[PDB]
Amino acid sequence: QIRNPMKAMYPGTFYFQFKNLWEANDRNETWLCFTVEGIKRRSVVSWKTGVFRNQVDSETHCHAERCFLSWFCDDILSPNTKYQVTWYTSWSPCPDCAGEVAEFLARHSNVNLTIFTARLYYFQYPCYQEGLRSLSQEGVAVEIMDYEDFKYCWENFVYNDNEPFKPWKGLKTNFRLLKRRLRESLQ
Ligand SMILES: [Zn+2]
Repeated sequence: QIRNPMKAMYPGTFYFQFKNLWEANDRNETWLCFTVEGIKRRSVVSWKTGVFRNQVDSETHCHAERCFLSWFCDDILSPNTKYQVTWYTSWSPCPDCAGEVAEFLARHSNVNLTIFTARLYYFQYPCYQEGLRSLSQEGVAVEIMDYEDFKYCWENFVYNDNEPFKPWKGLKTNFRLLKRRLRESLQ
């Protein structure tokens, strides 16, 4: 094992990598932002934050989602405590990652997960849709990042230097196109 989570991201990187505008081209990296929240009946700690990143193809299946899964198991896990994991990924989980998550979930009954995504990854091919569809069936929330989501990420995973979040042109219209697409696919 090697991977430990980064604490945050640079404003240059975040604005580049989380662009939901139809630049399906050059973005050849996957970026995962998470929050992990422990609850011992009275909603105590833990609270954890971080950033995982990943090359889309080389390497593969030490994917940003697995990196998180692997790290989360050893370094964070506590018996008999309700967890609330939240992901904000730049690309949609591949079916493999999606399948590996479902397996991780059945093993850890005391953990819940929601995923927010900026773009939908390789979504014309059935395998990738099935993966998310499977997560929908396994009980996982899969959502498209709206305004308040990109802002939340700025307020949590970026070295923002006290600057406020500032949306890109057509962020809102992208969001809806991606919402309908995801809606139709998870019906
Ligand atoms: Zn994957």
